[PDB]
Amino acid sequence: VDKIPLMSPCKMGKFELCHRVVLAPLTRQRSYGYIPQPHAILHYSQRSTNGGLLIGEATVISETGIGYKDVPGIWTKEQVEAWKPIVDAVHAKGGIFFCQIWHVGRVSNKDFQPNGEDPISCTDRGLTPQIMSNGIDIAHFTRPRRLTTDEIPQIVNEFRVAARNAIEAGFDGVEIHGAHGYLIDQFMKDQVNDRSDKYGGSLENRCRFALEIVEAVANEIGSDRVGIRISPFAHYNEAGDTNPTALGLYMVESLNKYDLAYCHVVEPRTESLVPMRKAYKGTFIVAGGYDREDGNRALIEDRADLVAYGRLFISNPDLPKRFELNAPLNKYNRDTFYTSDPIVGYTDYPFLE
Ligand SMILES: Cc1cc2nc3c(=O)[nH]c(=O)nc-3n(C[C@H](O)[C@H](O)[C@H](O)COP(=O)(O)O)c2cc1C
Repeated sequence: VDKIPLMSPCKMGKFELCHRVVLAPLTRQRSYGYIPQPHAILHYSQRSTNGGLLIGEATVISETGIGYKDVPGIWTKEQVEAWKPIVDAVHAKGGIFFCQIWHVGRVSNKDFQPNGEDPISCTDRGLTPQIMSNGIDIAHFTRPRRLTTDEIPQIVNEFRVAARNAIEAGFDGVEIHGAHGYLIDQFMKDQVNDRSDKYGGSLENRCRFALEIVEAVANEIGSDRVGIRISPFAHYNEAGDTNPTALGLYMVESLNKYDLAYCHVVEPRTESLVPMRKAYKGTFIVAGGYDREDGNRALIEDRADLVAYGRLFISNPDLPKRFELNAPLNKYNRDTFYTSDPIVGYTDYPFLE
């Protein structure tokens, strides 16, 4: 089989990656009681490769960052200890593991919050109800409390502490979750951020929160161990922007000075990531609808340095290998993306026969 660009080694920060197929972050809702579980050791281990980059599922930085059931956290000593074994399994196969640190912001309900308090956000406007992945149940959200100006630095601090805890659990680095309408994207998107203080009113102001987090995290553990994910063109969670391309350009240009390990950008569903890749001086990871053919073509056209896969990695533990041999791929079952079984639809997808 002819060699392909996707299998090419890549240097990223202090890391020497052996190939460019990246495991995208994937919330699977199987971390009972918000504590990483033993079955995660196997899941991540099955997808680990020597020098392959793995980005773990969104991980909550504090009690207020919960907007879903059984997603892992990393704010307690119990959670930190539960992560170590998982981090160890990935390391045992030569993998590079980044922990994605996350806060849902207004995408939550008072029932998920400490003492039944209201979710927090850049605004005080709640989300409209959405149909849950099972097509039957409906998710309802609580109108958030608008964070005050002086409270914001305390939230930036939670990302900082989470990043430190991630390092303590053995993670190679952390990915700041700045996408999909969650807390950070809420501050960035003008359809959401109607603040009238220094954290709103302009492109620069809307991005302040995101960049303040980058700085605190980078300072806490070193920029070469930090990455960030953004989705300028995504509208998920009523978080669109009137000028996506400019929003995106602004972020990658601002991110250059931090010398991060990488910038992970989600493809638009005329919108393009070409200008962003051109503006960003570091490692560029793209994601969103890629297959073997598109992945190689993105590298050939020099649109990215790394290509992250979500859905195909869910159903193909050995995706990098399958791509390399140009082998057939298991289909993925969305019906078990978010179910809670320790094995079904989680660790029971087959390796190349
Ligand atoms: C089941 C599932 C869980 C996801 N969980 C996360 C997450 O925790 N954090 C995140 O930033 N993106 C998350 N995503 C978005 C994916 O990382 C990825 O960007 C998206 O699936 C586009 O990729 P694809 O076409 O290769 O699947 C998730 C997607 C799916 C389908």
